[PDB]
Amino acid sequence: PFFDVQKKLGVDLDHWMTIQSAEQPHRIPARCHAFEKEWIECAHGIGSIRAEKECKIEFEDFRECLLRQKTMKRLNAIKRQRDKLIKEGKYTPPPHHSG
Amino acid sequence: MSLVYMNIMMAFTVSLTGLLMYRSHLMSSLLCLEGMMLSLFILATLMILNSHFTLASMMPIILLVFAACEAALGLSLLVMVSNTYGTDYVQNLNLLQC
Amino acid sequence: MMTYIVFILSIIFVMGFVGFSSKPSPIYGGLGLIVSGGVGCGIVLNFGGSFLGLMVFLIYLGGMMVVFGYTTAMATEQYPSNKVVLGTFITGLLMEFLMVYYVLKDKEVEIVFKFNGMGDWVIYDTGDSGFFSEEAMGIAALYSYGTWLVIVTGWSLLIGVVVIMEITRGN
Amino acid sequence: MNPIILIIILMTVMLGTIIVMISTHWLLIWIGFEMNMLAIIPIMMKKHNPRATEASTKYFLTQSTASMLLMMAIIINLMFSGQWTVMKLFNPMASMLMTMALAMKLGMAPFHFWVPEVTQGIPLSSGLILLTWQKLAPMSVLYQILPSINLDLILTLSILSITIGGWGGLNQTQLRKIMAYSSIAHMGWMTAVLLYNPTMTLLNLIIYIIMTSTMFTLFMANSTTTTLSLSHTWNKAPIMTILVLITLLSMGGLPPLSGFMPKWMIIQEMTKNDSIILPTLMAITALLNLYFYMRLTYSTALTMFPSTNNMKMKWQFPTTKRMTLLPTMTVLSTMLLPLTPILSILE
Amino acid sequence: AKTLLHQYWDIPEGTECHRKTYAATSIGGASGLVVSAYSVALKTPTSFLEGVARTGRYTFTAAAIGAIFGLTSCISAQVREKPDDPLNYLIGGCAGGLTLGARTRSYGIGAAACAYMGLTAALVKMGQLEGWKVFAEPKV
Amino acid sequence: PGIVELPSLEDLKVQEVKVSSSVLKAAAHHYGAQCDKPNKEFMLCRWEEKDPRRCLEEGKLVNQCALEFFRQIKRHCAEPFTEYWTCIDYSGLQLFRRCRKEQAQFDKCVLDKLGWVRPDLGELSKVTKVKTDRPLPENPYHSRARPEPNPEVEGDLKPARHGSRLFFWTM
Amino acid sequence: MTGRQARAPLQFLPDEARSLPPPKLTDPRLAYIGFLGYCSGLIDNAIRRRPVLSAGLHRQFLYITSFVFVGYYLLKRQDYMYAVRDHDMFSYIKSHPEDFPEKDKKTYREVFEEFHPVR
Amino acid sequence: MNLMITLLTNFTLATLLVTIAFWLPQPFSMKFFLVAITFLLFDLEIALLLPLPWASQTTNLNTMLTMALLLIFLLAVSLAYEWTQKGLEW
Repeated sequence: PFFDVQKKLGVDLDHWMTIQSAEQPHRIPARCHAFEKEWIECAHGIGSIRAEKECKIEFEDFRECLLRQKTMKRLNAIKRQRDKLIKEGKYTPPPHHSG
Repeated sequence: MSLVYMNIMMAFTVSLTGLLMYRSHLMSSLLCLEGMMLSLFILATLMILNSHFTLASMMPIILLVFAACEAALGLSLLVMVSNTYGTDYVQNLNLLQC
Repeated sequence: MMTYIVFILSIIFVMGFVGFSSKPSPIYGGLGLIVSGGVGCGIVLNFGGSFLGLMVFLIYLGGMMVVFGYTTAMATEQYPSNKVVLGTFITGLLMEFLMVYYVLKDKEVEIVFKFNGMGDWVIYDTGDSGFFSEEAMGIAALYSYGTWLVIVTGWSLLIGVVVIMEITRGN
Repeated sequence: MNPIILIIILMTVMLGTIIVMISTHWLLIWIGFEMNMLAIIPIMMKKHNPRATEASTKYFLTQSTASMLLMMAIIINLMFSGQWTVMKLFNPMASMLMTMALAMKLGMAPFHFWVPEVTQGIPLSSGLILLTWQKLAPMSVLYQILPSINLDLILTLSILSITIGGWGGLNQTQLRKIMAYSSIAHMGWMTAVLLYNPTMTLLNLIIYIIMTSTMFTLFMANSTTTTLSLSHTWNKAPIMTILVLITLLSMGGLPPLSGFMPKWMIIQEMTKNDSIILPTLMAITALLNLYFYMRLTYSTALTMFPSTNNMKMKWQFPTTKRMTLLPTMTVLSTMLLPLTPILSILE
Repeated sequence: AKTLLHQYWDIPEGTECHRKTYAATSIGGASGLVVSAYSVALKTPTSFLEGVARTGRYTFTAAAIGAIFGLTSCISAQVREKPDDPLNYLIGGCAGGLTLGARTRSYGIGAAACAYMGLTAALVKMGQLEGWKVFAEPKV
Repeated sequence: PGIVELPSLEDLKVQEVKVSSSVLKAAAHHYGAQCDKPNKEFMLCRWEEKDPRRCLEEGKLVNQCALEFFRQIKRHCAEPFTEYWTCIDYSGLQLFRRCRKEQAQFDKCVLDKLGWVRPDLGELSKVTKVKTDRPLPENPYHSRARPEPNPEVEGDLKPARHGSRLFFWTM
Repeated sequence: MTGRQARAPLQFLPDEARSLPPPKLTDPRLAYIGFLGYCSGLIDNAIRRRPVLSAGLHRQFLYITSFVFVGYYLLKRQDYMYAVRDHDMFSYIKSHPEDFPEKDKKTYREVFEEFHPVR
Repeated sequence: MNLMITLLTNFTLATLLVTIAFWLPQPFSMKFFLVAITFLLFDLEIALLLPLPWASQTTNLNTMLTMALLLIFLLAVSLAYEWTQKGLEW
């Protein structure tokens, strides 16, 4: 079983190693701070089932902040398209440093 | 997806198969356990660095020191087995049959 | 000598894990894990990596493989390569060659994932005002916030000491 | 061995298991499992025979690789949506690796190859403490992380562990292997109903721990390895015989006796769903693992094997073993039948 | 795996035949490879030719039982023209048990295998006919 | 889904203060004294909205304030300000205790000839009020509403309804 | 079923548990627990060779006291758990009338069920 | 890669020294093992100690002093335990 002496004694000795956005020793954020704050406020007073079926949009926004999967997919598609059209030869590219 | 994570997970499977299939010496098995430990260390450390997961950045060094003292216990057990026998093979252990 | 140096050092890393997962004599195994730890240090220092990758180097390449080679020297003999060892090394090199070939000349390689295949200059900081090398102040916690964690860690190491002496004939 | 050192090692086993119970961080759970291993290693090799040494070697290898595969599952969990809260996981692959890690931690059918070998070459006290705390420590974790598990994992391991602890078990007169195969069958039972109502799992955990404590206390009252030694215990004392009768029949689970109560409530809150063929299969195998209990009872207290003198010598000495707590655990374990609505004492 | 057992049960039964027997041979080859993998892990054949021989024997026998089960399934479904009974797969399980006893070359094992495999196959089709879920609800 | 709203190249043309780093570092404190009063408008804009592409008018304002300040220090005393920052330039990372006598010289120049008392430590600190013209924003975390509240279970509890309501052991 | 306000820590008996009726004196369940304690003291005499029914009467009184005490606390907790289960059931009944419709009582003048005789 | 350039130059010049030096002229005890494991465990406790000079600038100083003294105190208890209990004797 899981017990709750952590809450019972009033010593929150283990809740600070836990998430981001708990106060760092110098007040700096992580890379996805605000996404976490809105996601935690979305799924706080929630029985973890309408958390699964209701906070899905902001959770996907947070996941794609954390890993940046499909944004890299879009950038990689741009890179492959740029490679094949410079292989073609149309507009010897002025996207680098000059016209 | 930060492409290097694929290679380090494949490296984890390398170290895990090296831990599971092992022919003669227990020391190679224990050293591949240490390699698996290093794999988890590196993988989690790159994740925490790129996350700027700066509050709980304790995971690499503390995972390291705990599984290092695990490897110390394994060294002592291998020394005890090699002390009460001649060698430390996987064989000469077929006593106490299941 | 170019951009994908993190990827190339990862190739040498997984080659080292194959190189001692082929089960050689355990001093060759210790050599393989030392080479693998050095290039893993190279990878994490490429992510920077300012403290932790130089920190592992004293422990594994400073305190653990020393005792592994020590116990290789004092316990097992292995007094004289083989088909099975070098054959598994060949098949591991073949599997890495196949995976990295399909990373190179295609979009993505999926075990069950979508690994977006290109070298990682992404993602990285956009030149922030770091000023303290955030690893450094992070690990410069554990003594203000870290009440429970370092206590149970040191307690576990103390119990490790009494365990080792008991099994090696306490008292 | 020093008694101070043994009190310290018991303190660290209790510390590791309480850390597994109480924490909300994943690193702390892994620390608790590892510290439980490190402390439980010198309880084994309490003597210095090579049997306990090889048993501790096998146990250390399987336990350490289970611990590191658990750490692999946690680092996958933070490769996906990453926070150190013991909650719903965020990967079927990570939950798969994690439940297979815990299945290595506590006695499961693909992973049970170390359990009779670790129990055979050790004394009784080490076997008792390893069964109790090494089958108590992962159950809290599974009770926590139940809402994100593919059910076929847990149900496959439960079915196969019940039938392996059944079928493997008809062949050994080594009493430690008998109790180990019984542990495999009951851990299959206690894992089976994890995703339906875990109150049944924890009540079955309480009942099983009290039953195994009674059984091993009865074996520590007079040191036996085989059934013929139990027939000599029949000759030397009669009350141990009726205790072996009652405790073996309560391991068998018969409805006048208290070992039936964990089976029956499982069948109830399993068949309030659409699962009927799975309860009747599990309870047929529960009829199966009673047979070695029954031939053990036939060997101990009901038929009688021929005895050896110097039992004539042992008549002149009354019994002088100390029991830790035998009779309280016995009548708590066997006459608990009309206290079924002490089900809801738990949640 | 779920994909090929889904390919087996997706066929109306019914007659869409010899795809049934191909899927049943695939089931047999998979199950033979499973059990032979455990056996070659837990025996150390020495030589390796004996290990390949034992795995080939296990895969061949399980594929043969699957093939004969599917053949008399298709034939009984075409002849009786009543695709709802489990009696046709009772015939199927008994035929599979008889040919198991044929390929192990003893007859009492074939008789007991006829009885038990017929009962299990009738129960499998019968539970598919009424509808009994795989392993779970898992709700309440 | 939604596309960004980037500013144009018409707002991306401010006369940039293309000065070097050591002169800008040595000219920091009196720039904190005379100027840097209307850029806490920019700081409060940046910390009430986490969105540059919006606070850029105040960025143009601090750009013109810093250029005006360096114009004013360029026209008057000192020209040995050049001597002061080239005294502090080649000293590695620029410690301010390096060239202290010429720091006193530049302070005496600017004090006896222009004014501008140097901010004593620690007056580049000490949290400072700022009023603006724009009203403070609401919910810059652009999210939806908090979807469902749990109905809080209250009310004084009845006793058990006909006992356990299990098979038997009624009451 | 799960906690249900584990927020609000473990709390072996809550302060809302002082509204239910307590288990009375000489209730039969704690009488059974006292009989079990008497039998526990009797088998405690029986393990060693000390004689039954005598020379252990303080141990009989001790085991009776301890088991009746522990059973009394667990009976109070048990009654609380059934009360909170019933109140949560009726609260979810009253919370949504939309999904539990009232079955209008079709009396047996018009309810049709067939016969199927056993000859 | 700048220190990798230094490492490469030192490694290549060392291999040149060795290969031009070579082409030109033509049981055990438990007491051995206890000291190494004692090294290993005290070295891991050194690894726990050594971020102390990183940490000494925070707003929680008394607690840092207390837990730092607790770490060296635990290390001293381990030392004195294996000292008194014949761990390093001959």
